[PDB]
Amino acid sequence: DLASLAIYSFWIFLAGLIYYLQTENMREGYPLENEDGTPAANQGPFPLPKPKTFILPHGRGTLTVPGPESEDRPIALARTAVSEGFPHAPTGDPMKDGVGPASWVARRDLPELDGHGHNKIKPMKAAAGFHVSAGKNPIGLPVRGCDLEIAGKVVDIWVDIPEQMARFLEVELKDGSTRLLPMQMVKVQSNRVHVNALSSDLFAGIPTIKSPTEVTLLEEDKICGYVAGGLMYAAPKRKS
Amino acid sequence: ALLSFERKYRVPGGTLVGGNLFDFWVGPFYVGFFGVATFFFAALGIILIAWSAVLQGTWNPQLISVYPPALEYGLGGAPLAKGGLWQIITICATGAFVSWALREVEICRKLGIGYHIPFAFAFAILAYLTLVLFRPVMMGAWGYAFPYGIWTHLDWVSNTGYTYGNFHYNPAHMIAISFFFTNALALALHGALVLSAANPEKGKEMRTPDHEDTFFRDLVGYSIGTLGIHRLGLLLSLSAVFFSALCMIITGTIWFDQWVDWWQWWVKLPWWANIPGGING
Amino acid sequence: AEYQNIFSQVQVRGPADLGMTEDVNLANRSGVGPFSTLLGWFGNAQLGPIYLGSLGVLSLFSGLMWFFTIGIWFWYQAGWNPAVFLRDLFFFSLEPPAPEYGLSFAAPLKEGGLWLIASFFMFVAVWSWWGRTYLRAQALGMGKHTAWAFLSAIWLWMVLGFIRPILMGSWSEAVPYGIFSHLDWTNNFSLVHGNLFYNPFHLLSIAFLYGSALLFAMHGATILAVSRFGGERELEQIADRGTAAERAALFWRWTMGFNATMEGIHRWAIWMAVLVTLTGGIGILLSGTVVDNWYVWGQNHG
Ligand code: BCL
Ligand code: BCL
Ligand code: BCL
Ligand code: BCL
Ligand SMILES: CC[C@H]1c2cc3[nH]c4c(c3C)C(=O)[C@H](C(=O)OC)c4c3nc(cc4[nH]c(cc(n2)[C@@H]1C)c(C(C)=O)c4C)[C@@H](C)[C@@H]3CCC(=O)OC/C=C(\C)CCC[C@H](C)CCC[C@H](C)CCCC(C)C
Ligand SMILES: CC[C@H]1c2cc3[nH]c4c(c3C)C(=O)[C@H](C(=O)OC)c4c3nc(cc4[nH]c(cc(n2)[C@@H]1C)c(C(C)=O)c4C)[C@@H](C)[C@@H]3CCC(=O)OC/C=C(\C)CCC[C@H](C)CCC[C@H](C)CCCC(C)C
Ligand SMILES: COC(C)(C)C(=O)C/C=C(\C)CC/C=C(\C)CC/C=C(\C)CCCC/C(C)=C/CCC(C)CC/C=C(\C)CCC=C(C)C
Ligand SMILES: CCCCCCCCCCCC[N+](C)(C)[O-]
Ligand SMILES: CCCCCCCCCCCC[N+](C)(C)[O-]
Ligand SMILES: CCCCCCCCCCCC[N+](C)(C)[O-]
Ligand SMILES: CCCCCCCCCCCC[N+](C)(C)[O-]
Ligand SMILES: [Fe+3]
Repeated sequence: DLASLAIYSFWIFLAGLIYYLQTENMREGYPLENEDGTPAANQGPFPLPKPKTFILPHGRGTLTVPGPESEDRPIALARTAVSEGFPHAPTGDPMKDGVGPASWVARRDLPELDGHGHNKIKPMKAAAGFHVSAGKNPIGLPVRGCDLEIAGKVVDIWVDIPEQMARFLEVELKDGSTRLLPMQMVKVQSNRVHVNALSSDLFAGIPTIKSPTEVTLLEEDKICGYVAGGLMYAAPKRKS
Repeated sequence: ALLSFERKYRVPGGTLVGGNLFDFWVGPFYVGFFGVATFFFAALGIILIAWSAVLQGTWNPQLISVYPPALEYGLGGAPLAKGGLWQIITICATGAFVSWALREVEICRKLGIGYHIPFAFAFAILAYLTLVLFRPVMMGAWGYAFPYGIWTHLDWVSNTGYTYGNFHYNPAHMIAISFFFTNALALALHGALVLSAANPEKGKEMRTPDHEDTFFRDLVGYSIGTLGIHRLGLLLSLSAVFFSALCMIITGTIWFDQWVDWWQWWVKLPWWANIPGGING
Repeated sequence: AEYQNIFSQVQVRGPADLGMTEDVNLANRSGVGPFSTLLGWFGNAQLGPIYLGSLGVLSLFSGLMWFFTIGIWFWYQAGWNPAVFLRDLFFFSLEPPAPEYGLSFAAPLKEGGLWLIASFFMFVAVWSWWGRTYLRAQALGMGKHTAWAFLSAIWLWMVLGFIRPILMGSWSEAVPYGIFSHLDWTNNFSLVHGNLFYNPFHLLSIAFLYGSALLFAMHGATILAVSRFGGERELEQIADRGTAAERAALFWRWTMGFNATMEGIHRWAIWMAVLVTLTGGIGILLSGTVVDNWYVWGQNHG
């Protein structure tokens, strides 16, 4: 009967769909590698999909995936065991070296652009008509690290312009230069901004941006990577 | 064994228990103390189900059913073959779910990410425990829990719902369904929106999140935004489960009659209770 | 504690965002509505603009007419008394024609005629809304995923109110317009077809509905967990994988042994959800036309 036919066909459709979904989800990160970066012998039962090409919006070119995978950066880790499956220990300072929870990827060293081809993220002072709308304005607040010491003062908010959202606090340090802190990694309080992930002495080490009115994708990855890594690697100094 | 970008994240650290003892991977899988705990609980639970299968005289996955103690046992322990195995398997399952959540926390700590996922998973666990632990304890018997069997557990759903008439009339259940439906709606829209932007018309450039807000604003006059939609899906699906748990914790405890009759409170509000006409006058 | 990014701490507002132009007729966009600080704690504060245009007008108009037709029947059933109206609101029902009328349009207004009228208005509201879904994407040069996905919901609705009543040979088979009445209909539908837990397309439908909550909890949580690395800028992460996308993938690889990409998770998403009403529509359509009694059918498996 038609209902047995239908359910029979459906199971076949579903297996095909899962097969399609799994291979689509292999457009990044494959082939699988050994710990030394050479191709693993066992790739699984799904082969790679035929490549697709995205056309990028502002003369920025295309992306074709799957394609040749490569970290494009040194990775300061070494094996801790003589067989596969164990951790790899930082060979230096994992925060400065950008490994473990402090990792960053080699994204393009250009800012994300909005639909009109303008920089998506800007310091509020350079963003016409933007202002604090609701909530405690953090600008001017002292910034406190997990060691309960003051690391600097908030001098601006970096806003997402098309999405009208706060993305970073710009924080000025004792020596007069500034750093960006991810909004998601700060707690705005009535009399301070509190930064759980970093002790005061780690603020100087936040990666800097090469131009003071824009951030590149590569820069945001280094900053966000570095601050999140403090949760594991400051932790000695953090005192709750 | 590793994704092309994976090695830089496989550093030591983040475990909650045991230091470096279980800090390793088996192929793609992280272990950790709680991987070991979950293996233990899951393996024991599965073995006890297998034993249960042999005591019931079947290997057929569609016949295997593990039943809780009959109502007469109340909340005491029952002989293995008369609900005892269900009791132990339940403890194994709870151990395995909670271990699984705690292993997720270990993975979050290693990766330097927030804890949103195990926190979300904890709602599913609380729904499970409402059905097999909190509801049965409040009602005074393990036998109020559902049996572990593919088909028999649907028997339980059906028998339990009709114990209260048409279960659609449970107001917490209406709220729960609304979140489930709204959630699936939001999932469809979210997957579609992003894909429609990453996969424009043939030969066009990828769209931007600005085109996403634009499309929604054009369509319904409002866009939630790319952060908003993920907050929203998390909230719809956890609310669905929260209200599911709620709709059962109250059923058989504070309300145990035909759910349809609950609605008479509204109909009988004294200011309109007696006006003739309508359906109820 | 650590901030969780469920609500925003600080809201920021700029000039009203009129949106991308592409091939949109700007004459059909309204002005911006009012900014909502309330909504701004969770998502965007901006309301509008909306695109209206001819097709949207037609849709809004017949949608309203659908709702007013039911409404006027409710008032009638209420004896035009406002107190009875609020009291019995969940109990009123605009019911389809009796079986003897078959598929004819010959039933008196009060006996299914008004249900036919309301349904006509509903039918044009939804189909014109679907066209809109398609053209709003077309005008921006986007893919048609929203229209295709919406079609899956429309499939279930069409099966319920139109295709199945037609194959059964009467409008009396369709769903009534009423809060409680449509729930009674649903319970009833299961009873009369030998218990819908034996309809394997209904069972699949449930798996996908649960699976949608599972997946949106997983994905919403994952993206918030990586929002400290810009994770929710999914397009740019698709275009240029960042540490957000890598940490999200690796959370799941380490947990369950496999993972998605920033694009591919959206494929699992659209399909998990769409499959709900796709399998459901099939299960409902087969009921009574091909299978009278699912219990019996399951016994034969056919
Ligand atoms: C699926 C099998 C059954 C069915 C079974 C159930 C069950 C079981 C339940 C519902 C519930 C709902 N159903 Mg029903 N429902 C069916 C088909 C429909 C259709 C349709 C066009 O096909 C509609 C419009 C509704 C409408 C509704 C809503 C009243 C309510 C919440 C739905 C929701 O969250 O949607 C998605 C969410 C959105 C936010 C988008 C849409 C917004 C609004 C809320 C949609 C409702 C509009 C409504 C017609 C206006 C009410 C008028 C007032 C009384 C003035 N159902 C079919 C026939 N439905 C629940 C409920 O609370 O019932 C009381 C419930 O428990
Ligand atoms: C005839 C039956 C009655 C009825 C009676 C009941 C009863 C009885 C119940 C519901 C419940 C629910 N019903 Mg009702 N219901 C009816 C009609 C409906 C209709 C409809 C369209 O008509 C709908 C949409 C619903 C919707 C719902 C949801 C609100 C809720 C189910 C989801 C849930 O709780 O998840 C919660 C999620 C879980 C419990 C999953 C937990 C998973 C755990 C943590 C992990 C598992 C790991 C696993 C072992 C993995 C190992 C293997 C592999 C590695 C994968 N009902 C009819 C009227 N309904 C249930 C509820 O609210 O429960 C709290 C419930 O008990
Ligand atoms: C939630 C409310 C009711 C309930 C009501 C219903 C109804 C109604 C239906 C199901 C259905 C299913 N339910 Mg049930 N179910 C409940 C509690 C549970 C629990 C639990 C530990 O609490 C589990 C594991 C299951 C498991 C299942 C699956 C057998 C089947 C598909 C679910 C799905 O895709 O979900 C979404 C999850 C995913 C997509 C991830 C995949 C999960 C897989 C499929 C789970 C496999 C479980 C395995 C067979 C049992 C454990 C194996 C051990 C290793 C021994 N149910 C409570 C009692 N469930 C459907 C069915 O076909 O039943 C026959 C169906 O129609
Ligand atoms: C006593 C009841 C029977 C039963 C009878 C039925 C019947 C009958 C049906 C379902 C259906 C479903 N049931 Mg069942 N169900 C039972 C037990 C359960 C249980 C459970 C835990 O016990 C669960 C979890 C479910 C779950 C489900 C869903 C997976 C499925 C509905 C999908 C959906 O999204 O519909 C909601 C989505 C829609 C209705 C599409 C809406 C699309 C249109 C275009 C929207 C129009 C909007 C309108 C214009 C208003 C606009 C308002 C304003 C704009 C705001 N059932 C018991 C056995 N169930 C449906 C199905 O597919 O079954 C196979 C169905 O018909
Ligand atoms: C709260 C919102 C929703 C949700 C969220 C959610 N679920 C989650 C997560 C999250 C965030 C995870 O992180 C976690 C995961 O890893 O997903 C891939 C998980 C998960 N949700 C799962 C299933 C699942 N979730 C469900 C529901 C939901 N999950 C909600 C709707 C359902 C439904 C609806 O029925 C199911 C079946 C698993 C895929 C995964 C958890 C895996 C896990 O705990 O593994 C450790 C345990 C084992 C490997 C096996 C233990 C075996 C037992 C000892 C024996 C069996 C006992 C059991 C009671 C038998 C039942 C038999 C049935 C026939 C009834
Ligand atoms: C694929 C599975 C799921 C799904 C998907 C889905 N739905 C969709 C889409 C998609 C992909 C859309 O693109 C489309 C959309 O536009 O979403 C924003 C839609 C949509 N799904 C909708 C509803 C809906 N979907 C449902 C379900 C689902 N949709 C599934 C779970 C349900 C359920 C579960 O019952 C409902 C009720 C609409 C929001 C929207 C389609 C809109 C439409 O067709 O509109 C016609 C226009 C009108 C009806 C105007 C009428 C005005 C009102 C009737 C009057 C106001 C009533 C109000 C309650 C009182 C207050 C108002 C007063 C001022 C009068
Ligand atoms: C305050 O008072 C006023 C009067 C101002 C109001 O406006 C109040 C009004 C109300 C109180 C309105 C309330 C309305 C409801 C309670 C509505 C509830 C509706 C549902 C629960 C609907 C559920 C399901 C509906 C379905 C499945 C409909 C399907 C329909 C179709 C697929 C359309 C089929 C088309 C047909 C039969 C016409 C075909 C004819 C042709 C010529 C094509
Ligand atoms: C309900 C569907 C669940 C999907 C299960 C699919 C498992 C895919 C395994 C992919 C293996 C890839 N690896 C891990 C070889 O890269
Ligand atoms: C210039 C004034 C325009 C007024 C239009 C009012 C906007 C409400 C339309 C939203 C309806 C969406 N639906 C159909 C998804 O609800
Ligand atoms: C695209 C998502 C793939 C996930 C599929 C989940 C399917 C669960 C199996 C349900 C069983 C139904 N039946 C008809 C076998 O009972
Ligand atoms: C419905 C249950 C689905 C279970 C699927 C389990 C997927 C895990 C696969 C991990 C990959 C294995 N290896 C060892 C090939 O990587
Ligand atoms: Fe997403």
